[PDB]
Amino acid sequence: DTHPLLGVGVTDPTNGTRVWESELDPDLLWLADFVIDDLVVLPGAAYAEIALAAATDTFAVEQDQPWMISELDLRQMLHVTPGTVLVTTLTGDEQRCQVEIRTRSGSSGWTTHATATVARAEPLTTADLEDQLDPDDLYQRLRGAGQQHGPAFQGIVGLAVTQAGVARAQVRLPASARTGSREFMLHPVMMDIALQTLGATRTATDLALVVPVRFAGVHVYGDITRGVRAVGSLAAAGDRLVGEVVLTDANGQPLLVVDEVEMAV
Amino acid sequence: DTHPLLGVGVTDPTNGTRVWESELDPDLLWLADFVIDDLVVLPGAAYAEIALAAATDTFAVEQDQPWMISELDLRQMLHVTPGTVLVTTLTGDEQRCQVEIRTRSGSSGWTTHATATVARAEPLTTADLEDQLDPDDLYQRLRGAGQQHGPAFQGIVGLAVTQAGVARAQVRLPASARTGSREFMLHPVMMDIALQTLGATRTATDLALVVPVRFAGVHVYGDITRGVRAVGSLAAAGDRLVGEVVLTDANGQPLLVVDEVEMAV
Ligand SMILES: C/C=C\C(=O)SCCNC(=O)CCNC(=O)[C@@H](O)C(C)(C)COP(=O)(O)OP(=O)(O)OC[C@H]1O[C@@H](n2cnc3c(N)ncnc32)[C@H](O)[C@@H]1OP(=O)(O)O
Ligand SMILES: C/C=C\C(=O)SCCNC(=O)CCNC(=O)[C@@H](O)C(C)(C)COP(=O)(O)OP(=O)(O)OC[C@H]1O[C@@H](n2cnc3c(N)ncnc32)[C@H](O)[C@@H]1OP(=O)(O)O
Repeated sequence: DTHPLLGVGVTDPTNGTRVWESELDPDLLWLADFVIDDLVVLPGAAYAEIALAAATDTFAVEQDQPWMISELDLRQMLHVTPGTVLVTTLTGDEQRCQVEIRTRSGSSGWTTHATATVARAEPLTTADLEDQLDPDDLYQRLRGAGQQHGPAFQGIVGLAVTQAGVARAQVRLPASARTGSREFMLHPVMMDIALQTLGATRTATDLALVVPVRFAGVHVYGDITRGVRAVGSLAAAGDRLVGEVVLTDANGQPLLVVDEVEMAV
Repeated sequence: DTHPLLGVGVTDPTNGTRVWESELDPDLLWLADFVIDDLVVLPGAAYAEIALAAATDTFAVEQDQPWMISELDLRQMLHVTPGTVLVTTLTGDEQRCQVEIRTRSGSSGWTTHATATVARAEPLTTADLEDQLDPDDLYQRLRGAGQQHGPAFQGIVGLAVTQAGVARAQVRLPASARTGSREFMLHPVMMDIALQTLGATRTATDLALVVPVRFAGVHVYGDITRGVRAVGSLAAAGDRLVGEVVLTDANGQPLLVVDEVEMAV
C-alpha cells in the first residue's frame, strides 16, 4: 500500500516542508534493467513519477490526474548501489510547489539529483513517408553507445521515421515491467519508452550517448499504461538538443505530453 | 527495537531539523494509569524521557548517560485520546540543542506541549525527626484532589517527613511498570515517583492539585530503575512552588538530580 519509490514520509512542523525516505536497491523491481556503462543508474522518468506522488500524498484532490509537471531539472545521475536511501522534500501549495530529490549520506549529508516544479493539471498529410526500421538496431545502437537497456525497457516493438525527422513508434508495456505497477501515478518505464523514440529522429540518427537533463511541460491525462503509439521529434541548438514526444492510446487520444525534453551528451 | 514514545524519525535536509512521529494510545503500556480528573493525561516525566532519546538517536556518543536536561517548559497537557500522534522536533548540536514535543492535527496543524533544552552531562544530623506516614493517605489525598494514580505509579511503599519540611520516601518500581522498560533512557514513572515525594513536604502538606510546569537541571547518572530512596524538598513564592528531589540507590549513590521543579495549581 506504499509507493516503492517515494517511501513513507512525515511533515516538518518547524517550517512547512515535508520529507520522504525510501529504501532503494538494484534488486528493486525493474531497476536493474536500466544500465549506463554497466552501472544501474536511475532513469530520468522515475523522478517525474516521484515528484507527482509527493504532491498527491500532500494534498487532497478528487481527480485521477490533477497535477502537471512544469519544470524538471536533473543535476546528477544516481548510482543505484545497495542500501541506497532516497530523500524527497516538498514545499509549496496545491496550486504550485517545489520538489527536491536527493540521496543521503549517513544521516546528515545529502546530494540533490533533481529539482522540480509541480502545478495543477490543464485540460486535454503530405510527405511523411515512413521507412520501416528495426528496433533491434536501435537497441543495439543504444546499447552499443553505452546504454544497455533491460527487458522491461524494450517496449518498442516497431518504429519508423518520416522523411522529415519525426519518429513514430508502436510501444507496449512488457510484462517484466508490468509487475507491481498499480502503485504508480505515471509509470517510469513508459515515459522512458516514449522518450527513447527520439533515438530514431533525424538529428539523432546521424551521430555515428544522449542523456535528458531538463524537462518542461509534462502533462498526464490518463493512465499511461494504456498506450500503444508514441510520436517523437527533436531539433538541435549546438549543445541544446530540444525534443518533444507524445504518447497516445489506441483511439488516438493523448495520454502523455512532453513539451520540452532538452538533452545533452 | 524502537522507542515506543519517541517513534521513528527522519531528518529534514532543507534545514537542520529532525522530526519524529509516534503512535500513542491509552492502551500503550502504563499510560492508562496516569489520570487527572478521569482523563488519561501524559505525565510530565515522559517529556524528559523523549527529549533525551531524541539527542541519542541524533548524535553518536560512547557513554551510558552523556546528556543532561537544562530547561524543560511544559505549555499544555496532552489528553491521550486513541490514535494520537506525537510529533517531536530536534534542532541544535551535540553540545546543546532544542527539542519541541507537539501533537498533530490531521497533517498540517500542531500544538506544542513542551519545549526543552539539552546539553552534555556533567560529573556526578540534628533535628530531622521523621514521622512515619502512610502512603495510602497520600495516594488518597492525591486521588482525592483529582489525581487518581495507577498501579504502575504506586511506587512509594514507605515515606515520612522530617521536622523541617524535607520528605523522605522508600520508592520502588512496581512490576506493572516494569514491562517493556529496557527501551528507555530514563524511566518516566520513576521520575514521577521521585516527584510525588513532594506531596509529603511541609508546604504541600497544608493545602487542605499541584502540577509541575517547568523543570531545570535534570541530571541522570545511572540507570534510574535501581533506585530505592528519594529525598524531596520544596519551598514557595506566592504562585512559585519551587522544588528539588534526588533519587538514590541502595549504597546512597545519586542517580537522579532535579535542581528546580517549579510547580503551580
Ligand atoms: C539518461 C541517463 C541518465 C538518466 O536517465 S538521468 C537524466 C537526468 N540526470 C542526469 O543524468 C544528468 C545530471 N547531470 C548532468 O549530466 C549534467 O550536469 C551534464 C553532466 C550533462 C552537464 O554537466 P554540468 O554539470 O556542467 O551541467 P549542469 O547540469 O550544471 O547544467 C548545464 C550548465 O549550466 C550550468 N549550471 C547548471 N546548474 C548549475 C548550478 N546549480 N550551479 C552552477 N552551475 C550550473 C553548468 O555550468 C553547466 O555547464 P555545461 O553543462 O558544462 O554547459
Ligand atoms: C502533573 C499533571 C500533568 C502533567 O504531568 S504535565 C506537567 C506539565 N504540563 C502541564 O500540564 C502544564 C501545561 N500548562 C499549564 O498547566 C500552565 O499553562 C498553567 C495552566 C498551569 C498556567 O496557565 P498559563 O498558560 O497562564 O501559564 P503558562 O504556561 O503560559 O506560563 C505561566 C505564565 O507565563 C505566561 N506565559 C508563559 N509562556 C507563554 C507564552 N508562550 N506566551 C505568552 N505567555 C506565556 C502566561 O501568561 C502565564 O500566566 P499565568 O500562568 O496565568 O501566571
